[PDB]
Amino acid sequence: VESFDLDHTKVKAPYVRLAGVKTTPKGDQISKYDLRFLQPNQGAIDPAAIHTLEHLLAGYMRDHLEGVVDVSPMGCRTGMYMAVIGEPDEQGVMKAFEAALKDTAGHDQPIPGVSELECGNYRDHDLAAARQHARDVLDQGLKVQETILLE
Amino acid sequence: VESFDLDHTKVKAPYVRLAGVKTTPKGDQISKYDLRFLQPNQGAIDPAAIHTLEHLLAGYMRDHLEGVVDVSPMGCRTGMYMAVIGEPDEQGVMKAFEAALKDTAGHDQPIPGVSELECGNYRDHDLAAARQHARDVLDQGLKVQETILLE
Ligand SMILES: [Zn+2]
Ligand SMILES: [Zn+2]
Repeated sequence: VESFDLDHTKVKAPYVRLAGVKTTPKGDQISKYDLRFLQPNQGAIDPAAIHTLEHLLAGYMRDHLEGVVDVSPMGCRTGMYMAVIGEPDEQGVMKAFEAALKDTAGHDQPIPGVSELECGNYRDHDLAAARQHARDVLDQGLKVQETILLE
Repeated sequence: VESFDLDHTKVKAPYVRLAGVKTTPKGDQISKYDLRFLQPNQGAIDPAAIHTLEHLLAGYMRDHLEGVVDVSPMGCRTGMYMAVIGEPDEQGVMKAFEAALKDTAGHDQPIPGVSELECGNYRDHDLAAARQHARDVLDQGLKVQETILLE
């Protein structure tokens, strides 16, 4: 329940998907979401670009969604992972993500927090590619993806 | 408080560091930790290797630490990020991380979950490099790193 056993060949990117739910000791719920940009195993986002997307979405997701724990790039680089304090709400996360991506696509200012003081690899960034990935997702159109379990 | 404003030029990798604390509506605490392998801006872990480390630590951290929400690679690729349900406990996370790294360094079996069904980029893995990064951290020696705030 904390991490659904997803069949990666059956999903349709881009999408938002509830990936698991963890209940805290006092009864609160931590919802985990799979924010998929690319189709699994059909290519990956460049390290620089996903790093920049991390910098931009960290802030833009919080402008549109409450209770965000963190937004992290997935090791597979086809999307972002995000934990949110609150009961599952795929529709609300989808709308927040869509709004955050519009902010990212239209981000023509310096990348926030890029320096040796605030960033662990300040030289590895790509705004242009980050913005274009946001645009591609919006062009294709997002949807809530159901979890197809493996056998 | 949910994300301390760290001065990246003052830390000493490798280390474990409480990076922030988020309190849930019912009063539980979600502790966030910075598991730093490399010194900020002195190099990065290859995408394949960090992806494999993600696969291995997801399981090995849970063998040694309760309440783990998720273990994710940082966009800067100098370490891993992890959220844990529970009050701050840097010492306990350090010991868990050390034990998990010994499991990783000694992992000579197939990488878990590597296939088109269970992984979003199954072709991008590097066990050898993953294991060597675990060994390097253990050789250098871990310590709990205090957060030096920026000005
Ligand atoms: Zn950064
Ligand atoms: Zn994977």
